[PDB]
Amino acid sequence: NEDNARFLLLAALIVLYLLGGAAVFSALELAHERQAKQRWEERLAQFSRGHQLSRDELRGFLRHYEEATRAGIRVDNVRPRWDFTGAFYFVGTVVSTIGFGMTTPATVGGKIFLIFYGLVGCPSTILFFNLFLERLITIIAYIMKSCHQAGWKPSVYYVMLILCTASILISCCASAMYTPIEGWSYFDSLYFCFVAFSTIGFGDLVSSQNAHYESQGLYRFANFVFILMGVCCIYSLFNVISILIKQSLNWILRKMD
Amino acid sequence: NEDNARFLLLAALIVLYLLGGAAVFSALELAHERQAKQRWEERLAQFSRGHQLSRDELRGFLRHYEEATRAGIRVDNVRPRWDFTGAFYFVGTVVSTIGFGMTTPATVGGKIFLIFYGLVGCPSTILFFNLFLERLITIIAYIMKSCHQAGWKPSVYYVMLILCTASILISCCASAMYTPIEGWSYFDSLYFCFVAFSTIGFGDLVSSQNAHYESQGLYRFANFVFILMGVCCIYSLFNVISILIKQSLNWILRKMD
Ligand SMILES: CCCCC/C=C\C/C=C\CCCCCCCC(=O)O
Ligand SMILES: CCCCC/C=C\C/C=C\CCCCCCCC(=O)O
Ligand SMILES: CCCCCCCCCCCC
Ligand SMILES: CCCCCCCCCCCC
Ligand SMILES: CCCCCCCCCC
Ligand SMILES: CCCCCCCCCC
Ligand SMILES: CCCCCCCCCC
Ligand SMILES: CCCCCCCCCC
Ligand SMILES: CCCCCCCC
Ligand SMILES: CCCCCCCC
Ligand SMILES: CCCCCCCC
Ligand SMILES: CCCCCCCC
Ligand SMILES: CCCCCCCC
Ligand SMILES: CCCCCCCC
Ligand SMILES: CCCCCCCC
Ligand SMILES: CCCCCCCC
Ligand SMILES: CCCCCC
Ligand SMILES: CCCCCC
Ligand SMILES: [K+]
Ligand SMILES: [K+]
Ligand SMILES: [K+]
Ligand SMILES: [K+]
Repeated sequence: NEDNARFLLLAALIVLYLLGGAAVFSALELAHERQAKQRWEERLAQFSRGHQLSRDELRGFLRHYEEATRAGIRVDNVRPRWDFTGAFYFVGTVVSTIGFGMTTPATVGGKIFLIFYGLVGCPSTILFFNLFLERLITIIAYIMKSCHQAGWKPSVYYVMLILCTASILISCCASAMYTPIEGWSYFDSLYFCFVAFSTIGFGDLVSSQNAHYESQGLYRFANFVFILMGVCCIYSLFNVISILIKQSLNWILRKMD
Repeated sequence: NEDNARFLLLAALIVLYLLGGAAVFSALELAHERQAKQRWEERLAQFSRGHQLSRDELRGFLRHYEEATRAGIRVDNVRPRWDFTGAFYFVGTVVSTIGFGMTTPATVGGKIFLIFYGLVGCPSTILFFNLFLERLITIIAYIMKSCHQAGWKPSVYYVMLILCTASILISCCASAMYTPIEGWSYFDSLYFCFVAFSTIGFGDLVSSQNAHYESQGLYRFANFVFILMGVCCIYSLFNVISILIKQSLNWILRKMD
């Protein structure tokens, strides 16, 4: 009966969390949204009036441009899709369950292969992350024992603090490279790092997509390394926080009578 | 030395997997990509000649349209963002790490809150999925014991088969709708189900945004239920497959001496 009670309590807490978050986000974003929509409508009206065009023609043109944009066409000089390097980027985003969406299959045959490829490849990456976490815990224990100088395993709190510090350092080091090379601010770089590392992958900000990219040989390698390390660290941090949340739920159940 | 060897072997296998997958995907998709680009170029040239507009003016108009699209505007009628139910959909996509990208924060203050909200909310959903898997295993053992009529826990193989059957049934039941209600083909519905359930979330196909949606009260509830069950089942299946892959890695290590 304890497991059922814990399950029900967690479900209720998540429901309340979702409701509160929805209210807060709506209150934060509604005015901005409405203002942006009004600005777009004014711009569209001005363009239509200036060049004496018709709305239906503009709707057809925009539908064609929407089709072209899913094909892959952009307005500022993007790198080609479905070359070997682009395919490598795509499969890397697939196996990590990031799913930026900048590149998607469009043919029958590439979607069946997409399904089978993901079905065979995502568990391997999950196992790799688990093995990385185990190795990191072992090396942390060994380092601590050597510094003090088996039974020297660190507690969960210290592992959480170390993972937080590592994540902060990795994010600030990746941002220190993203900000100059891209046209991004430091806060935007940190936001992109958080969105990519947590495997949410909104897709609004994607790096390394500007055709000629200066040196472009070391830059792609550095991007790959940074994303890999960040994803590993954030995965481990989330697992530790989940363990702590389970302990807190147990305490909440015990206190209530 | 066994753990290091297993880590190295898994890394090498994943690297080879990525290379082969990139080569296959590129060979599958390059011709379609080139044909789509040529079609878009021809359409743009025909519009330009049709109405004698200069290229730069069209580039500016398309940049404005991209900015508008980043705020939610589409050529078809779509539901509003951030009212109260769009926010609920957004937070649901956030906590499950799906990240469709149809709705993203655009203000300073909504991005800090996004970071903290995700940091506190993703581990809770991970814990919920783990508890669901434990409860499912327990109930499966109970049903098996009752049918035969503690030590009656099923093997990993049978759990994998049952999870596969449940995933297929849930996908087919969800695809029974989504097909007439949204103009989608059955194969497209199955592809969308796989992409959403695995928490990849490309965002090319997103369900339940067409402004007026007939009943629209029961339909949203059914969509919520279907996505929740599918994500749970696919998460459990991936964990079981990861366990099997680890066993296979141990076997190949033993064979290589
Ligand atoms: C040592 C290998 C271990 C296995 C790696 C596992 C998962 C892959 C992780 C992250 C994907 C990173 C995105 C690819 C970047 C390509 C670089 C570029 O072209 O810009
Ligand atoms: C009751 C158990 C609580 C646990 C829920 C946990 C995570 C939420 C997961 C998936 C929700 C996906 C978003 C679907 C919302 C659609 C609603 C609409 O169409 O408007
Ligand atoms: C620019 C590199 C793209 C091809 C990917 C392979 C090289 C980097 C990773 C190799 C690690 C062994
Ligand atoms: C139409 C759905 C409105 C948004 C909130 C719905 C909450 C109902 C599902 C969970 C109740 C336990
Ligand atoms: C230790 C690596 C971090 C330093 C890289 C800074 C790059 C700044 C110039 C783009
Ligand atoms: C122009 C600088 C871009 C390359 C960054 C070098 C980092 C490589 C070592 C990790
Ligand atoms: C649970 C089985 C019912 C789901 C399919 C309903 C079909 C809906 C479209 C008419
Ligand atoms: C018209 C279809 C509306 C959805 C019916 C399904 C509701 C029960 C699902 C459990
Ligand atoms: C007897 C407890 C039932 C729990 C139902 C939970 C629904 C998600
Ligand atoms: C196009 C050059 C990259 C080829 C990959 C090399 C892997 C060893
Ligand atoms: C010998 C232990 C290997 C751990 C290395 C971790 C690399 C970041
Ligand atoms: C084009 C230079 C490739 C740099 C990556 C090689 C690292 C082993
Ligand atoms: C000597 C142990 C192997 C470390 C190589 C790094 C693996 C990514
Ligand atoms: C628990 C009831 C919540 C109702 C949400 C608002 C309905 C429009
Ligand atoms: C003993 C109650 C378990 C509930 C499982 C519900 C699965 C939908
Ligand atoms: C508008 C009808 C609401 C449907 C939700 C049912 C509550 C369990
Ligand atoms: C936090 C309770 C919900 C209030 C907004 C509908
Ligand atoms: C799988 C070997 C490499 C394929 C050609 C780049
Ligand atoms: K995702
Ligand atoms: K995504
Ligand atoms: K994900
Ligand atoms: K996405």
